[PDB]
Amino acid sequence: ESETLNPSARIMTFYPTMEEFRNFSRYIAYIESQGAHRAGLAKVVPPKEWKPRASYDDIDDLVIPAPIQQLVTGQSGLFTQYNIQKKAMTVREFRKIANSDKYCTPRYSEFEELERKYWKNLTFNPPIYGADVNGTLYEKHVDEWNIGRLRTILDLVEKESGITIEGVNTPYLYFGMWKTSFAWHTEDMDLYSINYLHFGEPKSWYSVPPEHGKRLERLAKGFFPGSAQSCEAFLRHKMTLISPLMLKKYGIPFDKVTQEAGEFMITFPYGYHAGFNHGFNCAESTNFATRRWIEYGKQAVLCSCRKDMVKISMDVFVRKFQPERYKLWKAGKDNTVIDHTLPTPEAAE
Ligand code: NI
Ligand code: NI
Ligand SMILES: [Zn+2]
Repeated sequence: ESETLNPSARIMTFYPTMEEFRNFSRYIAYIESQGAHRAGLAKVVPPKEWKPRASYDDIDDLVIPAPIQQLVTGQSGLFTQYNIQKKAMTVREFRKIANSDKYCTPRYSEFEELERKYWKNLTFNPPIYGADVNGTLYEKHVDEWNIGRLRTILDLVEKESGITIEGVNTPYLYFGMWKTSFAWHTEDMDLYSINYLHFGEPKSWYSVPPEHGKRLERLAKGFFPGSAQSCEAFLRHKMTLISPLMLKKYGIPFDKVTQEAGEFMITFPYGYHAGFNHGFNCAESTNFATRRWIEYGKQAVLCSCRKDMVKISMDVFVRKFQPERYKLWKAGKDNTVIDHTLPTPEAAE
């Protein structure tokens, strides 16, 4: 039974063989059959022989068009991040800043010590994040887990209508330095996401189980009463940071994991996640779907204040995969209830 698998909803890690690795959608279905989605976040370590790019010594002149200076404001584990756009710069220029004494990773022993330093110094010395860069570092002939062309049913958006949504069905690169953050969020349309750390220092993550996401939302509306009034889904603005000590103090179930260079992280529908970079690094990310995502897409609560513009029409999905509920859904009478513990149907294998 689904409730019986990964009942603690803890972050799982997988080490596929190259044979299991070759079929992306299939391996996602496998890890769900093991309960991985209940944590909201999973690690996949690819076969040691697999490489998405030959070397990264040839990207120093790649342009980061809109680097972001991250000014964080707050106290007692609760923060709001404000973005200041900086002028474009090259990877070379960015690495130099990231590694300069002003911005570099501080000295530490255990990850636990670095984590404490992050939460203590988050609002000081605002760092610059090279975020939302359109592009890919995958070499063109890599066919396994190519973030540029995963061949999931999310492809139906572009295939049927021609619509591309940057970072959603196209890839984004993220150039990190110490103390750059990604605030608490689920993906647009509560999609899955895939995140690969090409090189550099680690990226640390926090995740809340999808079956407990409503609890986190309840806590956040309470602590940011202003934001909650102005938008039905203000966490999608990706400005809200909440420390793990605050999650513990209010009983929000969560887990933490550190991603190292060469590892993938998968986020699952309605899995809230946040985190930070340890130092200079580069990650590549995009969204994807499975059949189980469709019901989350139908039910996603979207930003109401126009700050987050991403909306995908679900009609194509409901028509193709849920023909028996289409008419009901169009009349607003599809009362379907999501069971977050269930794996996607492709996993029945
Ligand atoms: Ni639980
Ligand atoms: Ni995300
Ligand atoms: Zn909004």
